[PDB]
Amino acid sequence: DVSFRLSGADPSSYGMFIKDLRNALPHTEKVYNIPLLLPSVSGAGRYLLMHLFNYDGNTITVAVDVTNVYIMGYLALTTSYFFNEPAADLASQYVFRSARRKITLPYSGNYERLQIAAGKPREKIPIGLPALDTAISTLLHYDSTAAAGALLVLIQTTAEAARFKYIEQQIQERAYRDEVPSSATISLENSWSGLSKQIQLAQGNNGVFRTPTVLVDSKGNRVQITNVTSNVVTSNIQLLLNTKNI
Ligand SMILES: C[n+]1cn([C@@H]2O[C@H](COP(=O)(O)OP(=O)(O)OP(=O)(O)O)[C@@H](O)[C@H]2O)c2nc(N)[nH]c(=O)c21
Ligand SMILES: *[C@@H]1O[C@H](CO)[C@@H](O[C@@H]2O[C@H](CO)[C@@H](O)[C@H](O)[C@H]2NC(C)=O)[C@H](O)[C@H]1NC(C)=O
Repeated sequence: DVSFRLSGADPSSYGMFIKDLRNALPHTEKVYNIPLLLPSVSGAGRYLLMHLFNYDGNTITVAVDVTNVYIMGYLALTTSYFFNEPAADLASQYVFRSARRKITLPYSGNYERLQIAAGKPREKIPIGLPALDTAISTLLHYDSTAAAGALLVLIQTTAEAARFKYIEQQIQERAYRDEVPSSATISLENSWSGLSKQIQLAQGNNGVFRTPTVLVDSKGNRVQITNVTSNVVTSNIQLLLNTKNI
């Protein structure tokens, strides 16, 4: 398991958490020096449990699929909650078995669905460590509307930070003050699958992407990523989604 405590949290302890999260995702191979998540994992080993504690020390446990860093559901006291998708219902067979009741959320785990349920795109939703404390608090008591926004915060401050060093740094900058994600943050989130696939297809194309990936950079400018010498590949991305799962 991995854990993160918002009480006493600073850029450094958040960093350790993101490192611990990445370290808990298995790989047998690295591709252009980037860990390649597994094609699949059988049984309960498929799910990582993240123990998150808010400022007051209350806690939720979040179930994460180690092949794709997708959050499947979470446990709040004696109730488990799962996204309304076959993958999460499959996860429910393995995690939080001991919960008193299991609630299926009235949405699946994707950004579009969650933004509809929350009432705002994530461009407008502040993220940061304080926002993560708010999200943990919100998830402790069922409210499907509030939970959508909380889960949008949670996914970004965990899974997305694990996937991109830039995103991890963005959250570290927001350790004491939330701010809506940069356009580069949104762009990277949106391109993870695409990037993961082009990096793998470059393996036998001399490091050249079969298809250029369009991104917004740190200055908020639109750049074209065409090969593995790009800083997005050499410095930023930390985990690759396996092409088997694309
Ligand atoms: C398809 N899918 C993706 N995710 C993750 O939840 C977030 C919202 O899901 P998404 O499908 O909107 O992701 P996105 O468009 O960013 O696609 P990607 O670049 O290929 O990852 C994603 O960004 C992933 O973090 C998903 N999470 C869950 N729980 N279930 C899913 O079916 C699922
Ligand atoms: C490989 O990617 C690099 C970028 O990392 C490309 O070089 C960039 O492209 C043009 C000049 O050709 C400039 O706009 C950028 O400043 C360049 N970046 C750097 C870091 O030099 C390069 O063209 C790509 N190679 C191929 C074959 O597509």
